[PDB]
Amino acid sequence: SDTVIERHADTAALVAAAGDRLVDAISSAIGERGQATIVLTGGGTGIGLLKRVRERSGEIDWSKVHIYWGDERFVPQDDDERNDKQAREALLDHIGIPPVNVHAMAASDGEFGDDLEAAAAGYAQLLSADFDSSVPGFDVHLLGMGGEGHVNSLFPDTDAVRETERLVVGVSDSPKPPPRRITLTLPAVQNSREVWLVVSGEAKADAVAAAVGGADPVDIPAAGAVGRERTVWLVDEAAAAKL
Ligand SMILES: [Cl-]
Ligand SMILES: [Cl-]
Ligand SMILES: [Cu+2]
Ligand SMILES: [Cu+2]
Ligand SMILES: [Cu+2]
Ligand SMILES: [Cu+2]
Ligand SMILES: [Cu+2]
Ligand SMILES: [Cu+2]
Ligand SMILES: [Cu+2]
Ligand SMILES: [Cu+2]
Ligand SMILES: [Cu+2]
Ligand SMILES: [Cu+2]
Ligand SMILES: [Cu+2]
Ligand SMILES: [Cu+2]
Ligand SMILES: [Cu+2]
Ligand SMILES: [Cu+2]
Ligand SMILES: [Cu+]
Repeated sequence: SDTVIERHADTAALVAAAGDRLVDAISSAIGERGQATIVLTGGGTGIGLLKRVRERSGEIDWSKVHIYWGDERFVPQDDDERNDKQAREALLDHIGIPPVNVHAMAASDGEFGDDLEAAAAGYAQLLSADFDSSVPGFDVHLLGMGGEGHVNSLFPDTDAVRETERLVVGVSDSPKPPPRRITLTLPAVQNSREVWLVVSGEAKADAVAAAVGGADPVDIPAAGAVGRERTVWLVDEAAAAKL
């Protein structure tokens, strides 16, 4: 699998570039296969790039695009900490995507109640359904990365990042609030044609260098975030400073 690193000046430049790249990737996938399956992420740059996509959203036939999430905060549906809510405000509420093409992870006041394990297994069955229909399962899985290398809600040195069988798990004790999350696991992330890590800032530079260096994914979860066709690091100068 090829690896691409593309370094831009600063956060604003990075987010603009990443949004442009995503519009191009979605168009390319629709051209080749008649549809596109994309996995969204949260965090500042993950949501910021979606705002840029919104600027060019007329270039895409959204009836042909399917949306998943790599992780989600297991909190009430209307909570500001929700990744799906933030994505809807940034992009999804502004485009002609059919609601049934959008596959949000469950909320804690949703159909599974506050049962985290059931909610994770619910999304896993949905991915099994996607994975029964397409190979690889995803065209592009977007990711942010924390300073310690975490991606989705897979934190270093945890049973979640160690998971090799299940596609989705619950995390009940995230070291970063909120404590409860639903997350795709590395086997699910790795069933993407491309995995894109969008990373800004000095505090991320050590983890970028360790992940690109080919670290063990348990120690640096981002090192296991690898696409079947390519892995793309979209970074700014500050985050690239140890390459
Ligand atoms: Cl609000
Ligand atoms: Cl339980
Ligand atoms: Cu640039
Ligand atoms: Cu600037
Ligand atoms: Cu472009
Ligand atoms: Cu409420
Ligand atoms: Cu809140
Ligand atoms: Cu809040
Ligand atoms: Cu708002
Ligand atoms: Cu709008
Ligand atoms: Cu359901
Ligand atoms: Cu349970
Ligand atoms: Cu995270
Ligand atoms: Cu254990
Ligand atoms: Cu350092
Ligand atoms: Cu410079
Ligand atoms: Cu869908």
